[PDB]
Amino acid sequence: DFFDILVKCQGSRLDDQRCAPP
Amino acid sequence: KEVKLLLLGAGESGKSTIVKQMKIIHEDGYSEDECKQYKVVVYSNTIQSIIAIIRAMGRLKIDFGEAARADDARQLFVLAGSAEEVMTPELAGVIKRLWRDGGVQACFSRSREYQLNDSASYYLNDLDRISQSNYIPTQQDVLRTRVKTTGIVETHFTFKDLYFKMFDVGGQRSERKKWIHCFEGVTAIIFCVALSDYDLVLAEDEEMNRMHESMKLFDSICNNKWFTETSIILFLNKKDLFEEKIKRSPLTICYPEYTGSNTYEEAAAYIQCQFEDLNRRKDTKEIYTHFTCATDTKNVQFVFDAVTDVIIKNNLK
Ligand SMILES: Nc1nc2c(ncn2[C@@H]2O[C@H](COP(=O)(O)OP(=O)(O)O)[C@@H](O)[C@H]2O)c(=O)[nH]1
Repeated sequence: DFFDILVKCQGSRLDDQRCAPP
Repeated sequence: KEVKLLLLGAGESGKSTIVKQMKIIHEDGYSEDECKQYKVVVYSNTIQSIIAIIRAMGRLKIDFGEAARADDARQLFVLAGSAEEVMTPELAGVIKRLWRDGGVQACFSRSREYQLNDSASYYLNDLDRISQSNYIPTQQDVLRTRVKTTGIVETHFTFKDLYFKMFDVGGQRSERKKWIHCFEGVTAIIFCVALSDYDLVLAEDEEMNRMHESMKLFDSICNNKWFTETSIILFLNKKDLFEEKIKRSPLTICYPEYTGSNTYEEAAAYIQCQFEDLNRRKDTKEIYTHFTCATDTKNVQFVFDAVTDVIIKNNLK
């Protein structure tokens, strides 16, 4: 149950406004 | 002895930023070669930010000051890949003119009604400095860089005669092994929270505001029976933005039942109280709270120092 909460709240990281690493 | 530190907390809470900071403080820091490398990244983030504000202007229906600036937008999307290699003075001119517009600033001032990164204004205000052809990024500029992460971020260092391994997990369960080992044998957990997200408008893809999400996550972590022997450290980050915001937007947005005044101090106290109250093992487990600003290298240095001392003292018993 803990892990699905973990992911249910995390990943909303705005991947636009964010570029690829060098 | 070895120390396993684990950074947790929702996206946009400063974890990667904390890591970069660690690289600056206890390691050599970022050299001129690397600083040179991050240039393109800086340009990119700047552009993506201003673009994001522009697209945001749409959904809210926000008209420009002088209509002419509209043309720049059209040009912008074309020149968006022109920096993929150095900013054209034409392009930098565009960005300058746009950021100068009052309506754009009204949208930026209304950035709670959408999703704008917190490294925007930093890059946009210091435009003249970075739009020079001979520009080399400062360490602080690198700190504010936003890089898409795909895997597990790790950094190790030696400090106060101790061996630290620090892990930022992110979200990719594309790696389902080692990922879990990041939760194995942890010395202490550092939960990060963006305070400034108290007044954020409820997105259509949310069932509760971001703060209550962070709360629920914390609840799940503290009272998890796997971390009974793990020291819990809370970073109420982005305190600066919180202080600026709290003068205008009430806490009632986030907690309607809040009766206190809207002073930074009293508010922050209410938040800290709210998080700490979730510990359903208050006797056995104590929570180590700090108010951080991950962009302030000095602050992070001090906070981390104090945390380290805490851990040592815990090690002597
Ligand atoms: N002004 C300000 N900006 C911050 C603070 N902490 C983080 N940020 C910015 O917030 C942005 C997102 O933070 P990020 O490192 O991605 O947090 P993460 O999602 O947990 O990894 C970064 O570009 C930082 O520059 C803070 O205390 N003050």
